[PDB]
Amino acid sequence: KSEHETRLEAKLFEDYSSVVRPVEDHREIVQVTVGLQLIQLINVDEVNQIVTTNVRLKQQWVDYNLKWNPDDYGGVKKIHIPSEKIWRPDVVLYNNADGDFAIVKFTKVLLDYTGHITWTPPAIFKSYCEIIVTHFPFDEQNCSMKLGTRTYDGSAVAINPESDQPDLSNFMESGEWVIKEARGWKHWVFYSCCPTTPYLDITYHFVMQRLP
Amino acid sequence: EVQLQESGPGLVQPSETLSLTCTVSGFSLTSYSVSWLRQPSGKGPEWMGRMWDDGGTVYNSGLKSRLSISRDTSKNQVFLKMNSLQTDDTGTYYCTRDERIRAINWFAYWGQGTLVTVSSAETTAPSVYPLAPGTALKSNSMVTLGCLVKGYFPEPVTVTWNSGALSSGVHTFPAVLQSGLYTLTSSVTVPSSTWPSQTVTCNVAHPGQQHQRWTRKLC
Amino acid sequence: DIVITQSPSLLSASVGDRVTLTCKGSQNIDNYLAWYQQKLGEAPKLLIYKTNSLQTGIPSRFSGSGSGTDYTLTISSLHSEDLATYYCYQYINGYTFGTGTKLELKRADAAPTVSIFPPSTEQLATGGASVVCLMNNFYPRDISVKWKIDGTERRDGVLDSVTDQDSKDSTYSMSSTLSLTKADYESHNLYTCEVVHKTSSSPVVKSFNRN
Amino acid sequence: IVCHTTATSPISAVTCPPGENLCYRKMWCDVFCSSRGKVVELGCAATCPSKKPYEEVTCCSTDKCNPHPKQRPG
Ligand SMILES: *[C@@H]1O[C@H](CO)[C@@H](O[C@@H]2O[C@H](CO)[C@@H](O[C@@H]3O[C@H](CO[C@H]4O[C@H](CO[C@H]5O[C@H](CO)[C@@H](O)[C@H](O)[C@@H]5O)[C@@H](O)[C@H](O[C@H]5O[C@H](CO)[C@@H](O)[C@H](O)[C@@H]5O)[C@@H]4O)[C@@H](O)[C@H](O[C@H]4O[C@H](CO)[C@@H](O)[C@H](O)[C@@H]4O[C@H]4O[C@H](CO)[C@@H](O)[C@H](O)[C@@H]4O[C@H]4O[C@H](CO)[C@@H](O)[C@H](O)[C@@H]4O)[C@@H]3O)[C@H](O)[C@H]2NC(C)=O)[C@H](O)[C@H]1NC(C)=O
Repeated sequence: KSEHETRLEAKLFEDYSSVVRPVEDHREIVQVTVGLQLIQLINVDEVNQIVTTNVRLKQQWVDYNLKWNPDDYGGVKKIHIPSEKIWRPDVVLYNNADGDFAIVKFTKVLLDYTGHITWTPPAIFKSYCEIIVTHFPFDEQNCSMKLGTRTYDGSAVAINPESDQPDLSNFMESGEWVIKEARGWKHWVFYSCCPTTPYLDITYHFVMQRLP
Repeated sequence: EVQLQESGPGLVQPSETLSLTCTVSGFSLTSYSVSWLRQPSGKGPEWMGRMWDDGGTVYNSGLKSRLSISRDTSKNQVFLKMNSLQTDDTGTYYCTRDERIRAINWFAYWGQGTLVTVSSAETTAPSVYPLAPGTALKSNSMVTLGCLVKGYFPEPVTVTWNSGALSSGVHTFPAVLQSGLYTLTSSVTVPSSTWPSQTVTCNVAHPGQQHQRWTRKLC
Repeated sequence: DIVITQSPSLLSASVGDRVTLTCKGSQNIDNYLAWYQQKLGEAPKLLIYKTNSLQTGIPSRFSGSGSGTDYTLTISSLHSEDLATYYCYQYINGYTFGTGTKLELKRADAAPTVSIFPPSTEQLATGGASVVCLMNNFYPRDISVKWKIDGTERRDGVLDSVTDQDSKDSTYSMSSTLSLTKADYESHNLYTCEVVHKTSSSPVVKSFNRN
Repeated sequence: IVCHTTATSPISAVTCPPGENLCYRKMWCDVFCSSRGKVVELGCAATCPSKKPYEEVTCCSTDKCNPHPKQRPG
């Protein structure tokens, strides 16, 4: 019922802060489950070796301050709320060819009564691709996308890949190319600023090969 | 300061509506929610529903059609109405002041309660007979005197002894059912010099029929 | 909804004892658990909320603890005015309550003050008669009453009722009433109340008759 | 030879395996360069790795000679 979901959203957000990490002790690391969903190759520049892909950047974490009791709100166990209103780990795509960080659309999130969040915002990424020179009578190229939190480091927000591979379940195949291979690898990355404090990326790559 | 009182008739006959009230003081209902709970006999408590601080309401989904909660912020009263009654809805009925954290709620305060029993039987008038001893042994600081409350319906019943100056000397006992109507006793210990000199008198009250009476000892 | 079971069901302990009540849940409760005290004929009082937050006003002898599924209330040094029923309750997934742990006090033995009262003038007019016997202030609750009409006993038409332990002195109290017709009352002469408690070898006896 | 390594987290001193007896440090700007500084990679190599115009490799043959640039060598 509308009335209960209205009240629910008000009650949840009266004393909410989107600025603080949703943790009880500030030593807790927020666990974010990350997954890249590849949807469609929408452009292929062979001169500059750039491919524009349509993706969704699927994210999952738990916000402890957004739990509720379903009996208080007519048995409602989930709501959709705008992603602008909540705290987010600020996971971004980079190694982008034209415009260094990828702009991701802010779709609504699925929230549930345990404070679980699922967010699957769409984006357009532009990879740079390396030509694979091992054996290419049939041409092959390797395109990769890095994911990581823009500001938070590994001792505040840990990103964890949901799978070893990018999700190709809603991937619309091409007429010219085929994805030979595709994996995700998580890395610990260190920067000059910060000897003691690591950062985290997940690099998804796919090798696209031309059909005969 | 923070108080709740639950009022309402002890007897309601089946296939009818039950109307309760929760008079409140110490706080405003606009800033604090108020819930309704009850404890069925030989069972645990359960939450019936809530009057929100913002005026709206929410109900136990099992009682959803029967219930309807309202309020009057000037009168500081929260109301309950519960139609289509039956024998299975026999118990004590409390209202509570709810505290919160973010979207979560819990029950902070309570009122005394109200017993509510569902049977067709007529509200019976009590009988308060006196109980006074025959022999008087010594002039000592302890002598027991009592009142016999016989044949009333329904529970509870509340006994008073010389207004309320009895205090720590009084005992009253659980009532017993003999044939569909209750019966109870109550006593008090005094100095044995008091009983002959002062007049001795108890007074009883019964909420279902509004019954009231006083009796002095004919020693 | 989450079902909750409190142990021990009934608890006996003396003053100054360190008692611990438990409250295990069928599913994870995630620390959203409260405790309240219910004395007889009084408004229930909240002791603890969110597992271990002490309510403002409540004695420091009460404390809470637990996580996940198992929770505990502790009373470190038991006072006499803590004699009540103690209910736990959960408030993240519906609102469910615990079965109840009843707290009873251990004590020194006490002997009942037995008195007897013959049926009054008012009741005799109505065509009925009730002889009552009050056994006040004793411990333990191990008491047998016996009525006698001209020396032989009468089990028929007797209704006993024992109270719950007194708040002040931890004693029980009993009252039994023999109900008779006016016909059956003065059909006999000697009316006697015979009380057996372990604070005497022989029974205590109180009685009257026509004189 | 013992080398610092960004293979682990936090950074650790590791016995560089047989054949690989140089310790190295590669640095390069990524997208975060203006806020966090250059990326820092530390490890083992047999021969000194391939520099690229944007990268900045260095090499050395002594124990713990490739620390993080905000930590002391040796
Ligand atoms: C197209 O382009 C893309 C994009 O450029 C290319 O993508 C690259 O693809 C390769 C794979 O082909 C990837 O290499 C693998 O990377 C993973 C992950 O690396 C990260 O994590 C490592 C370990 O972290 C864990 O353990 C440590 C404890 O030491 C712990 O601290 C940590 O918390 C965590 O739990 C890090 O060591 C590693 O650091 C390295 O890289 C950094 C930069 O990326 C750099 O800063 C560091 O200095 C350091 O150089 C990094 O953070 C690795 O796990 C994996 O390593 C295994 O495989 C290789 C095989 O050559 C081997 O050298 C390793 O010793 C290791 O070996 C295990 O697996 C082998 C099979 O894979 C097997 O043969 C071995 O027997 C061994 O297996 C044993 O252990 C494992 C458990 O670890 C167990 O499963 C087995 O049962 C067995 O017991 C590779 O290095 C690149 O990461 C990736 N790059 C990017 C940017 O994505 C793509 O390849 C291109 N494709 C084509 C076709 O061209």
